[PDB]
Amino acid sequence: KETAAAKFERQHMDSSTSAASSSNYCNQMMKSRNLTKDRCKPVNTFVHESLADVQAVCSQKNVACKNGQTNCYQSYSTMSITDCRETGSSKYPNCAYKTTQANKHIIVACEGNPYVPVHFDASV
Ligand SMILES: [Cl-]
Ligand SMILES: [Cl-]
Ligand SMILES: [Cl-]
Ligand SMILES: [Cl-]
Ligand SMILES: [Cs+]
Repeated sequence: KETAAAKFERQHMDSSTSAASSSNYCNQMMKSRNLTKDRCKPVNTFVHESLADVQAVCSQKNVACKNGQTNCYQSYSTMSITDCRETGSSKYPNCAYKTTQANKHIIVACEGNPYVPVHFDASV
């Protein structure tokens, strides 16, 4: 039901903050974005740039996706991101995440018309 583009936005965009606040940032965002609803999503990255800047990566450097697809694009500059990863002691429904703030290039897979990000492949 949710489109691939809308799901990308819900799971990865956080333009309201320039960077991960506290160490509690991942526990509040994984929950508020309904990512701990049926289970604990194990890993997830949030991008703290405007939607328009993330969408423009689809016109940047074309690289291979980890899965071998060729519709991946690496951003030219680094972006503010937050990595959210379940801790060894996380157990649904008590999901617990480690927040790691970093500044790096993002690699996204793009598709459709308009050609927008539909999958977060990795950061470098
Ligand atoms: Cl959409
Ligand atoms: Cl939702
Ligand atoms: Cl991710
Ligand atoms: Cl994804
Ligand atoms: Cs930037």
